[PDB]
Amino acid sequence: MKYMITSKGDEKSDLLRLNMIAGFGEYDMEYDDVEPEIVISIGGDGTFLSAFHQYEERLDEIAFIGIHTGHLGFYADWRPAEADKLVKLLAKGEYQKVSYPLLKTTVKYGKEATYLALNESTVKSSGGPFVVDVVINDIHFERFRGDGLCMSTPSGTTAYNKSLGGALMHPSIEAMQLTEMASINNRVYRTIGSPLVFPKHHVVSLQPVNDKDFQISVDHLSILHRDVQEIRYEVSAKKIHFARFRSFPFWRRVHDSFIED
Amino acid sequence: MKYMITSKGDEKSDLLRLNMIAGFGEYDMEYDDVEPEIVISIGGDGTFLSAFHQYEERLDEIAFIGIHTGHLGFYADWRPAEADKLVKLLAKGEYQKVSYPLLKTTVKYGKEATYLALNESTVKSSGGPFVVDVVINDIHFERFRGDGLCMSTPSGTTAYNKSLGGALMHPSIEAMQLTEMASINNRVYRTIGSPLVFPKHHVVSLQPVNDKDFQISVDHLSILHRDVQEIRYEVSAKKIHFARFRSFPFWRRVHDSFIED
Amino acid sequence: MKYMITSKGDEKSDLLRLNMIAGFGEYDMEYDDVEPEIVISIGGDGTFLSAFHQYEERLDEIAFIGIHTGHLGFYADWRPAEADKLVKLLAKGEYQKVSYPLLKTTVKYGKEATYLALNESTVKSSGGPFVVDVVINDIHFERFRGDGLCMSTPSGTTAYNKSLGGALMHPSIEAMQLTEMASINNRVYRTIGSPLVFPKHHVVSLQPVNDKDFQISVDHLSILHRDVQEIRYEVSAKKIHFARFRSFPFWRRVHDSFIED
Amino acid sequence: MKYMITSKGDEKSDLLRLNMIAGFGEYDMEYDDVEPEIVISIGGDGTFLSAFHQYEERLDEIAFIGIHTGHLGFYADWRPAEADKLVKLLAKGEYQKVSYPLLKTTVKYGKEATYLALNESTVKSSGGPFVVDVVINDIHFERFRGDGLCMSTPSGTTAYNKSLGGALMHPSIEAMQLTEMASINNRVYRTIGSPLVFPKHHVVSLQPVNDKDFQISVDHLSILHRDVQEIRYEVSAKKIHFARFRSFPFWRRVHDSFIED
Ligand SMILES: C#CCCCN(CC#Cc1nc2c(N)ncnc2n1[C@@H]1O[C@H](CNC(=O)NCC)[C@@H](O)[C@H]1O)C[C@H]1O[C@@H](n2cnc3c(N)ncnc32)[C@H](O)[C@@H]1O
Ligand SMILES: C#CCCCN(CC#Cc1nc2c(N)ncnc2n1[C@@H]1O[C@H](CNC(=O)NCC)[C@@H](O)[C@H]1O)C[C@H]1O[C@@H](n2cnc3c(N)ncnc32)[C@H](O)[C@@H]1O
Ligand SMILES: C#CCCCN(CC#Cc1nc2c(N)ncnc2n1[C@@H]1O[C@H](CNC(=O)NCC)[C@@H](O)[C@H]1O)C[C@H]1O[C@@H](n2cnc3c(N)ncnc32)[C@H](O)[C@@H]1O
Ligand SMILES: C#CCCCN(CC#Cc1nc2c(N)ncnc2n1[C@@H]1O[C@H](CNC(=O)NCC)[C@@H](O)[C@H]1O)C[C@H]1O[C@@H](n2cnc3c(N)ncnc32)[C@H](O)[C@@H]1O
Repeated sequence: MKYMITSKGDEKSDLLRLNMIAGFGEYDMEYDDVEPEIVISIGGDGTFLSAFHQYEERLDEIAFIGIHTGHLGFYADWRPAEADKLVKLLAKGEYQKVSYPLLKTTVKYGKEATYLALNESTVKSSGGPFVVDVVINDIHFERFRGDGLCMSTPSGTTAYNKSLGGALMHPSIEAMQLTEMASINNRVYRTIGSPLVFPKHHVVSLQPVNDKDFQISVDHLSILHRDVQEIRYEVSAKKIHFARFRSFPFWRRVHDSFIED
Repeated sequence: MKYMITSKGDEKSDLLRLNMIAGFGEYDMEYDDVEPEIVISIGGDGTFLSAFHQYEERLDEIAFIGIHTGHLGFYADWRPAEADKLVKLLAKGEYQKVSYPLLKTTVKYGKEATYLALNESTVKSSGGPFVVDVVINDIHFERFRGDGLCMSTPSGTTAYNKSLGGALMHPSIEAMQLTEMASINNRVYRTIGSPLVFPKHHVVSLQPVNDKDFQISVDHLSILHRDVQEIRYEVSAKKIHFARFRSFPFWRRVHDSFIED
Repeated sequence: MKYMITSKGDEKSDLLRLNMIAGFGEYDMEYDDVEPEIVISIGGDGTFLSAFHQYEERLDEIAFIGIHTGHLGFYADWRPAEADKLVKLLAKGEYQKVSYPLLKTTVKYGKEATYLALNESTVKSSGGPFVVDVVINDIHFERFRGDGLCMSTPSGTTAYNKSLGGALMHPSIEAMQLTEMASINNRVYRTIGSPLVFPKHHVVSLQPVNDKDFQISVDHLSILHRDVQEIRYEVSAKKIHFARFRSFPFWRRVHDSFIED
Repeated sequence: MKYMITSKGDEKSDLLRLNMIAGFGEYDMEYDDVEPEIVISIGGDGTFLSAFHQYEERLDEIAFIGIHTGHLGFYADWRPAEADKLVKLLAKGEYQKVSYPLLKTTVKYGKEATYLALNESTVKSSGGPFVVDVVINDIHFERFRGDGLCMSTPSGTTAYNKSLGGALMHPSIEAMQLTEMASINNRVYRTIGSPLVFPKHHVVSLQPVNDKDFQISVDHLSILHRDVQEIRYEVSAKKIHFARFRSFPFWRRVHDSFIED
């Protein structure tokens, strides 16, 4: 019943938001942006990402929906001309919910900060060279030296992960995927090169070697952390829920976005 | 109780086999290569692969063990000097079993042949250009034109898959991964490029466009199929079982094989 | 004055050929397919490649021209609607000539065969594993184990070379470029991975390690060589000459073929 | 006759410098760090890079020599134990000189700054997304959106260029090579992907689309430029000269650094 709508803030998106609010006024639907059950995002994937983070403390109580006013988004995958048909079906309800895994990032100091990502979490150096020891379930795997690392959710595999050579994986797979950014590899320095796909309950830990200052990005929020002792990655126990009103399979979403629509 | 041992057939491996048979003679163990419960492979990964295919019709009744007489194998991951300690622990039994997913390939004609793979199944043209339509769960995904395609199990991701840019994935993930071989991409021709990771119950189907003759390889068995109507890939319902006597984690096996041992 | 025209042999291309012959009949131009000075290819890049090889023994006496009846070719880069304007300017003559480097392949036995390539020369195994020692100017560089190797001219860098990760290089650079096909890289096996760009007068030599039978392709002619002692690559001293009637820069040809036309 | 020596500043390198100065005292050699003819760098490639930039205004009057106190450098390719044999041969002189191409970067504002690079020049965004139009000899080639671009000299192709997928090219080739950093490629955005190798006299120009602030790195000097109108790349007319006392071929240097020494 409760719902809210975020807008990219351009003219196209604000007006669509006002028309859907007016349309919702004709049903037993209450606009509440403090404890919504339905969160509608109008813009692009960036706008959907912002809506996710705005409500990340009530993920289990919310079903998300993305409307793309521009080109197709991987998250905002319904067209504005569908808005009225969307208002109807939401109002009635009785829709199915679809869940995607999320990535948990923990940053320890010398204290602890955790973040939830829908696309990916990346780490780079704050200026100096990036050198980190990569530990998988407490086993020292490799010493990474290069530009940085990117740890992706399944639904993020079509975003930054894709541009770094990562594999695309179906979002029903509870996993995370680590890809390299420009690693150095010579007689002295050696990384695996290949992307790595980790299952639930595996912990990947980055440990500093020299500099302890890192720029850490969660989705498109980039934050400089100082005095870093460890960055820990693992598939979250939390999941994001999408209201789904029709079949739009992931691989078809992939075909439409990258091959031809 | 029943068991058998395959050997690479060189002097090192035959002698180790004879010594383990002699060692087994000192326990309630019967050498039976028709209905073994324990299959021991002595050689390299190729030798383990051959042992897998020799007994693929009794996978649920067999626990496999690989001994590497040469360099570390991903499947033959115990050292010859461990043979006597291996005979002991097998004899007693009471070991844990570890299962890895397998890949099912179906080839249809104008009749049907199916194959089980532990590493991967690849398709190439019998001489002409390789052009196939790639259909994912009955959705036309792309038209692939190039050298060929490779579909990998999780434990195969460190084999051919790795050399083609595929991601490495932990074998506890019930999935298969498709990688391209030298795809052409220009104004007229368009593939996804990225590896694709499919979950259980997804069906990837290759459909010929012009030539219907393909060289299909399952592990390192390469067979020319004529008059091909479809090649269908999916995670098998069958699994391979390994007798495990100690912890040797996959990511540590990966580190030892590729980073440094 | 002397000239000839090859055709892809479909209806579109044969008719264009007949109309250009008729058009040439109106000038001091003689159709001679034994000692042409102007060779016109009507079809696609494959048709231009065949025309190149048909006359590779008179490369210094011939200027080539490609007309693409289908999509833009990198070699057949003029449109059929330009045919009449082409006949005119050829007839008069006084056009500029443009030269592209070529690749020389030498195959030695236990005797010698040499081949000239306009796109590339590739080597693969005749069935077994491909293992070759790579020697650069008599220095042992690496042992390559994998699917095969591809050695490209500059103008071939947009063809097979491109699909294997090679760099695109401007054809005014007298060089050749070696790219890997699916090399194995682990503790035991080590290749450079990166494409290699060699200047004029450098000799790259492939030397067999075990099997001496290789499938060698020059452009799209694939030939099984038995009892191979060495394959030697070097930039040819010979060059292919194009009649050029207007500016169509390589990088613009690249943009039109791969980015958008 | 005039010469100077730079040191990494650790104990190993300072002492080697003092011993070579003492050794030079026994010949007609004058220590002059204002107008040297011979510049000796003792440290690693970073130390050689700093020596290059210290004297980039007298490149035509200087022959450089690199001594590596740590692992082999691509520029500092002589061993400390060779120092005394080095002092001798320098003193006499009569050595051959070897020249490598350099990269010229021009940055225009709304004024002009130029820089010379021995390894590469890279461009990234000052925080926002990196979006630049890539113009080759005044032809609009592509719109690049992603992490950044890297433009490499031939001798830089084994440095950052290598980690980004670039080809390795022999330094006798007067060229520069452009590689992408994590480009986005989907229905809306399209780059060539492949590295590009440009000959002498080609001009690659980056032109801003939205944000005009870029972090530009020349070798390992990273500088934030504001109010940028254009970045222009081209092979320099200037060259760096190495004193060479024996054969150490580039491809052997490549083998030693990456394959095995
Ligand atoms: C800048 C800016 C404003 C947009 C912020 N943006 C929103 C998004 C998204 C998003 N999620 C997915 C997805 N799950 N599946 C497929 N498409 C997806 N997209 C698409 O990415 C584009 C927007 N991103 C950029 O232009 N990035 C700068 C190169 C649009 O086409 C979206 O539809 C943040 C995300 O940027 C991704 N990103 C960052 N650097 C990247 C790079 N070098 N290459 C590719 N992606 C990169 C990263 O993952 C991050 O979370
Ligand atoms: C030839 C020959 C004789 C050996 C047959 N061989 C056995 C195996 C294996 C195997 N399984 C795995 C694994 N799960 N994890 C990591 N290592 C693994 N290996 C290792 O591969 C090497 C042997 N293969 C080759 O030399 N291939 C020719 C280039 C050895 O080091 C093994 O320890 C078959 C397998 O070959 C793989 N293969 C084929 N073409 C490849 C290529 N171009 N690059 C890389 N691998 C390739 C493919 O996957 C196939 O099933
Ligand atoms: C099959 C068939 C019939 C065509 C024969 N064909 C002619 C050509 C050409 C050619 N030269 C260039 C060039 N200099 N610049 C850019 N485009 C170019 N093309 C284009 O390639 C396409 C035709 N090739 C294929 O379809 N190959 C099978 C995948 C067409 O679009 C041409 O316009 C031979 C050439 O095939 C190339 N080839 C082979 N295997 C490849 C692969 N896996 N990926 C990419 N290219 C491959 C190789 O280099 C060879 O010489
Ligand atoms: C940091 C730091 C201090 C060193 C500064 N350093 C000096 C150099 C060099 C150099 N020139 C060459 C060459 N022509 N041929 C082959 N080896 C070469 N190296 C080697 O690079 C290593 C040092 N660089 C780094 O560790 N970079 C951070 C990842 C050492 O092994 C050198 O022997 C600057 C150069 O860094 C290169 N660089 C930057 N980011 C890179 C990346 N992500 N991957 C690979 N290289 C990168 C870039 O090109 C720049 O000019």
